[PDB]
Amino acid sequence: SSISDLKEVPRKNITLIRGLGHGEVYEGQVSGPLQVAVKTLPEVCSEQDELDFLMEALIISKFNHQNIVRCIGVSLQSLPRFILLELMAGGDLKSFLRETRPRPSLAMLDLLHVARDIACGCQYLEENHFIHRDIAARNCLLTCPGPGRVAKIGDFCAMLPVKWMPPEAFMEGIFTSKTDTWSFGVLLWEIFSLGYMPYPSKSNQEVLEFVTSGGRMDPPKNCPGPVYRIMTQCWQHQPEDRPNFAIILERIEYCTQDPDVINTALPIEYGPL
Ligand SMILES: COc1cc2nccc(Oc3ccc4oc(Nc5ccc(Cl)cc5)nc4c3)c2cc1OC
Repeated sequence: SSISDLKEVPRKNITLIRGLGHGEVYEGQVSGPLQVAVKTLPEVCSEQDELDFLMEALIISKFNHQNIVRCIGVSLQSLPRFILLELMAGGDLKSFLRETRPRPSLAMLDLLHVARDIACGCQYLEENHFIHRDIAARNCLLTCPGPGRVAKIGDFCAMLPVKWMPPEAFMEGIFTSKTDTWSFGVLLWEIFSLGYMPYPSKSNQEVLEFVTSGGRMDPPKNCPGPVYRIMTQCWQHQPEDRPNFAIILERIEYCTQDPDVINTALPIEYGPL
């Protein structure tokens, strides 16, 4: 991947409309009128921050897949520097699951399609030997809120997302393609719980101890068995025993053909608790 590959958009053509993410993220506009999301590099930054920014642009730009957020161009010759991505109007998946919970909206088939979309994106990353390292609902994005939505993969010690990591990751600092399989399991759980925090009432240390000694989340409310089985297969203790993403995709697709899965009602939350 050469800088030659990055499409430089002259700064005059770029307009920031509103902020999106608390570098920073904005919705913007490119005139030749194109709708984009913009990632900025802070003007005050390291020499290594500059390398990272370039590197992210280089890596995102070489990916060509329907379920990975596309880099549409860059603006690196003006300050502050921009990486331009396709605007995903539906927002992040976690917010979406939370805002669209049924009240007295979403069916199983809708959740399964998001799951398939992300599994399909993860398979492509595995095929190109890229380790994401933070597959999670907060990092997935939707093209729109409606029935035709497509989910895509993005990316925005007591810092590590322990609740999404396999034991060898947080104990041993080992990352491989089977890392993202574990994280995908936890994502599945986030999807089928309709956006709850994993390990509901546990702290990071409690999760570490719980998971290192064989503990696993219970299925989300009304979660069908075959979907839970995919989760528990993603959470096999040893990396070798976890399925790759071709197998996961196949299993999600078979779930999607099972009437007993797709006819299952989602739980409805009673406001007064
Ligand atoms: C409508 O709201 C949003 C739309 C968005 N549309 C496109 C992109 C958004 O956020 C980002 C911002 C920066 C990003 O950098 C990356 N990089 C990336 C993408 C894929 C892979 Cl596999 C690795 C890195 N994804 C990003 C996603 C968006 C964020 C939004 O709200 C926070």
